[PDB]
Amino acid sequence: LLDAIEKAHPDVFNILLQVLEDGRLTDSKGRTVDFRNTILIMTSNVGASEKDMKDKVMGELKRAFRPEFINRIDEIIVFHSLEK
Amino acid sequence: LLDAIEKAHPDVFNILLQVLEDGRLTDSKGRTVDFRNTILIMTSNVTQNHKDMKDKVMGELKRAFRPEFINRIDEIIVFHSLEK
Repeated sequence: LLDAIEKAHPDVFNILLQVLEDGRLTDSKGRTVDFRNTILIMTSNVGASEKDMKDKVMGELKRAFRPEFINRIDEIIVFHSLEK
Repeated sequence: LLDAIEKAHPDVFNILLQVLEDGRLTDSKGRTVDFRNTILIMTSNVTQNHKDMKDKVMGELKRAFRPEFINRIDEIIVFHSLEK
């Protein structure tokens, strides 16, 4: 569970993209750790402003960070606000 | 006790965000320290005149930093001017 990816230096996402496409990291020692059995989640409220909601949020995402990062993703999920 | 939070750069607040939300900080080396049992106080300076000033500085606060931060805090206390 990577909380609030929105607020991390846009450079820190590149490790994540290495992870998402293939499912592995390599630490300095060299042990290629295997992420391929791990349900992975990222929770960033970027459309905080506001089905058109999906459209605007996707726009703010495309602007938020690289298309390469977005392409490795299973389901972009836009949580809708709450009601009475 | 954090003093004069109006001056700190918001990244410090994005640090405290996890503290307020879940009561735990993890520093480098991975030591997870529990803020679960700490009373946390922040400062700032950002009849019904007191009420008007109250809503005024509430608005200035909402404009100050993100809403996801304000959701964490139990009380936003406004201190009325000292009277003679």
